[PDB]
Amino acid sequence: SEHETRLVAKLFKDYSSVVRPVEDHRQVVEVTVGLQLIQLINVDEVNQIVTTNVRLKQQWVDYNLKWNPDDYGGVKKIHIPSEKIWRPDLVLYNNADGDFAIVKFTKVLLQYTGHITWTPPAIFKSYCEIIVTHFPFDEQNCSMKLGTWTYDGSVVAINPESDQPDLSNFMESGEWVIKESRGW
Amino acid sequence: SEHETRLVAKLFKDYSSVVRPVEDHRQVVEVTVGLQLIQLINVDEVNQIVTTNVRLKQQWVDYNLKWNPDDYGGVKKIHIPSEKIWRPDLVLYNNADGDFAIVKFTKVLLQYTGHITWTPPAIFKSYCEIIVTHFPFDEQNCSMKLGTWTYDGSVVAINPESDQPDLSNFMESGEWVIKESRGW
Amino acid sequence: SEAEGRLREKLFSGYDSSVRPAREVGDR
Amino acid sequence: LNEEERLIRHLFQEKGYNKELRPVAHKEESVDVALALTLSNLISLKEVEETLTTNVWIEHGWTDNRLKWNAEEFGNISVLRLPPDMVWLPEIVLENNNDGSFQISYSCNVLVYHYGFVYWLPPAIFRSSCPISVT
Amino acid sequence: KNEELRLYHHLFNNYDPGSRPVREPEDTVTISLKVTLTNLISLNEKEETLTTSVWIGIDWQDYRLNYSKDDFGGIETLRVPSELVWLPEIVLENNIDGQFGVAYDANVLVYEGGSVTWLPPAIYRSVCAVEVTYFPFDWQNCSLIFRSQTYNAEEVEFTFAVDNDGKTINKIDIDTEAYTENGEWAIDFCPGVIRRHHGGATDGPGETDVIYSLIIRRKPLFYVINI
Ligand SMILES: *[C@@H]1O[C@H](CO)[C@@H](O[C@@H]2O[C@H](CO)[C@@H](O[C@@H]3O[C@H](CO)[C@@H](O)[C@H](O[C@H]4O[C@H](CO)[C@@H](O)[C@H](O)[C@@H]4O)[C@@H]3O)[C@H](O)[C@H]2NC(C)=O)[C@H](O)[C@H]1NC(C)=O
Ligand SMILES: *[C@@H]1O[C@H](CO)[C@@H](O[C@@H]2O[C@H](CO)[C@@H](O)[C@H](O)[C@H]2NC(C)=O)[C@H](O)[C@H]1NC(C)=O
Ligand SMILES: *[C@@H]1O[C@H](CO)[C@@H](O)[C@H](O)[C@H]1NC(C)=O
Repeated sequence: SEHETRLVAKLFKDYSSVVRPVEDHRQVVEVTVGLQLIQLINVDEVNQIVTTNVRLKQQWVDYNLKWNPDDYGGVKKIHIPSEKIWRPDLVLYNNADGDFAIVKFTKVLLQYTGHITWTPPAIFKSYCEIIVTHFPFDEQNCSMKLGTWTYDGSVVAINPESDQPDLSNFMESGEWVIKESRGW
Repeated sequence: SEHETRLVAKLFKDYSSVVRPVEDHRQVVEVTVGLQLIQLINVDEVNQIVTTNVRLKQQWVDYNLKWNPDDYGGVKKIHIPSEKIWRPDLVLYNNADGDFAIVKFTKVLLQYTGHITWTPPAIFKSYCEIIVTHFPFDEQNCSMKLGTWTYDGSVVAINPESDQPDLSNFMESGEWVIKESRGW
Repeated sequence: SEAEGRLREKLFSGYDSSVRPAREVGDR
Repeated sequence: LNEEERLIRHLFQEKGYNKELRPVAHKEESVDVALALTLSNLISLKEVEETLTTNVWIEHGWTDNRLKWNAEEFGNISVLRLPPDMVWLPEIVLENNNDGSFQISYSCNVLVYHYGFVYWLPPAIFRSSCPISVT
Repeated sequence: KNEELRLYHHLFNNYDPGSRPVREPEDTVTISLKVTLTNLISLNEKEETLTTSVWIGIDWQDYRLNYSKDDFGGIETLRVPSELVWLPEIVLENNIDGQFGVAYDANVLVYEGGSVTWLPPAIYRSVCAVEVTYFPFDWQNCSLIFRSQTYNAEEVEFTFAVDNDGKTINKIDIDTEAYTENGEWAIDFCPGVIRRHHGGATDGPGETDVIYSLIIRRKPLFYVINI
């Protein structure tokens, strides 16, 4: 416990969460973004809103948050409040009437190499053009566009974690069947 | 109000809201609790919930919040933010789907003798067994159990202010008539 | 706004926003 | 980020930036605030409640000469992303809301350019009063 | 002079609530868990949501908060705000409304010997898929899944609490005297199971949670009489 306390004191003695986590400002922050769909809560055809429960896994290296485990009793990973560090400001660009960004600031898992994994939950209320031509035998293509609201590609780069969303922990829906899912 | 400024600065220089407000730990904190019912908002028979607007008058003595008025220009009473001081953790045990504890932290009235009066408001949503046998001519006995959640009787004692709840400022209902009321 | 800054700093030096402003004790 | 950290240190700590004060040389001047609105989607118009629900992005643009720097003195940095709580803001609100949500929903970062321009594009979900002509 | 103040300063002057109470990083923190249901508020079938009122009894050991009553005037319990101690951060994973935590952050009780107890109450709106086939003469299987939001199974593990006789309370506890049955739903069973999984080499660090299975029966009297 003492080793982790000393490490956390060392790491944040002169840390800035405003400045991007790179060694030179000319470098791009590389963020790996992955989506886990836990539940399709509801499809509202009138207002054209899909409300879903999601986990928005985000992975990136923080240059200044590194340490040698040998100097801290073999501590190789720690848990840090997400509010204390720089984060990518992912926003649901096609939000309908919910939250634009992550509001549940859970803790991040920080490795000694500087790698940070942050997997906050969210309730995405996204706007989806509903085609009611074949209702109730209708097929709906609903998208969720995510991006860094204030950082462009020259300063922060986002890459998908996988070709498809993570549906391993997807709860069964009593109203819809997901035939296909893909992240581009 | 330079006198009150100096008094407030002195009273909270080395004050702890963590410890019980007694000179010696073997002493019990004597708390007088009185419930005032302003309005009977609703009686939900289906979910068995009674919604009431209430005022939870709590009175105790803080040993470390005393002063001599002659030393402060004759100030005998002050009003201070409740969040700064220790308070009893009164909880509605039979809360249904509302707040368990007080969430509106209104100011406390502190006397020079250390006596504290705190009369916060609350919206109590209480679970009541509803008997519909005789509806629309039914009589309902609905209770509000209140207690210190984390403090037992050996460290904090609660006593009713009166044998009956205070109905002096009760707003008449267009759906119910309180035939009887009592605190035990 | 440096005059405004100095005035604000002087205004809130020793000021307590939780104390009711009564010129003298007993004033309303 | 020797450069961006050094620049933020220079702007906010060395020069003592005070976000409570407006960016004017003298008090009698007025700060020019340019506003634009982008409608992301018209969510609904509820007739019974007479409420318009919209998703909008409010582009604020103003000048803060205290936040100026020479790009060549700070590694050719031309733009900074800062939290909105770090700078003075022209607090615009939706006056004709009907639910108490006066303010923008997501307080995104401000973009501050080296020539003193502050750009801020907060998105918002607004529920506003819209009297309905049922004729 | 209050000995509680001296004890509080002794325990918390040099204390880190962000670090687990382990002497080595590879040690595990054992958490004794009980879940007491006070009321079943409702099961909304349209939203497929179970609203319940509970309180979670969480017990564990914190060696840093170890003290003897003899050295502090006979104090055996100290109440402190929960924000000052390390917590395992237990949450209901299968909530539907986005509310993961408890409703009221009650004080933690620190007993002599390093034992820490936390008994916060909570209102939970959980996911319960409604099997509609025999509605209204139907029974449901509503899950309450509890886990640490932050720590994996190697870091924090769960055990069930025991009663006075030593019997493991592997179920939802209900106080019979204070319990008022829901007007439409009767709780027939409520077993609990501690699950461990994702411990494979490819999976990596093991994960664990605690699942309670409320088997509830509908009382169909309203539908019989009125429909
Ligand atoms: C109420 O809900 C709970 C939770 O859903 C439920 O308990 C679960 O039941 C399932 C079975 O329906 C359990 O899954 C089994 O686990 C054992 C190992 O513990 C496996 O050996 C079983 O394998 C059989 O089923 C597989 C199906 O894919 C086959 O492939 C396999 O060959 C076997 O035939 C099976 O996976 C699950 O562990 C529990 N979860 C608990 C207890 O936490 C409970 O039964 C429900 N109550 C009711 C409906 O009364
Ligand atoms: C907490 O502190 C007590 C002392 O206040 C510890 O008790 C000691 O235990 C050792 C054995 O490890 C004995 O040799 C000592 O004589 C004990 N002291 C007394 C006064 O009883 C105790 O081990 C500590 N640890 C915990 C977490 O209980
Ligand atoms: C910026 O650009 C100039 C040329 O315009 C170049 O000389 C300089 O090295 C660049 N970088 C810095 C650190 O100023």
